[PDB]
Amino acid sequence: GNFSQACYNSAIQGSVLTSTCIRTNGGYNTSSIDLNSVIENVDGSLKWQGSNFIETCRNTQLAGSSELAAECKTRAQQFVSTKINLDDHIAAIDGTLKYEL
Ligand SMILES: OC[C@H]1O[C@H](O[C@H]2[C@@H](O)[C@H](O)[C@@H](CO)O[C@@H]2O)[C@@H](O)[C@@H](O)[C@@H]1O
Repeated sequence: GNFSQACYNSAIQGSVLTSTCIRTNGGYNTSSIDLNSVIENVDGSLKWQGSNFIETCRNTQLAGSSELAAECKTRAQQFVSTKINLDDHIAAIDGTLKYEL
């Protein structure tokens, strides 16, 4: 992971992370990744190893350089605040954001 060390000007809109990442040729590239493919809302908490959090969460934000923050519904249908460190699994490879397992 650790995209945040390779990238800057990052933003979250909905479930999409955008960022500008360094390229090996000396330049940079702007890219994006849909975090909804790789993050699950598990009883109100954002977790890896699943998908589709955006269906039952609201008010997504980037906190600091790498934290996804949101408000997500529990199984009992009430909202809690939750966060996950995108640096756990989101990497930058030659200027492009990629998920790494
Ligand atoms: O319904 C879509 C939802 O399914 C799964 O989440 C379950 C649970 O973890 C949630 O707390 C409640 C919230 O209503 O929904 C399900 O019971 C996950 O795959 C989740 O990412 C997805 O949004």
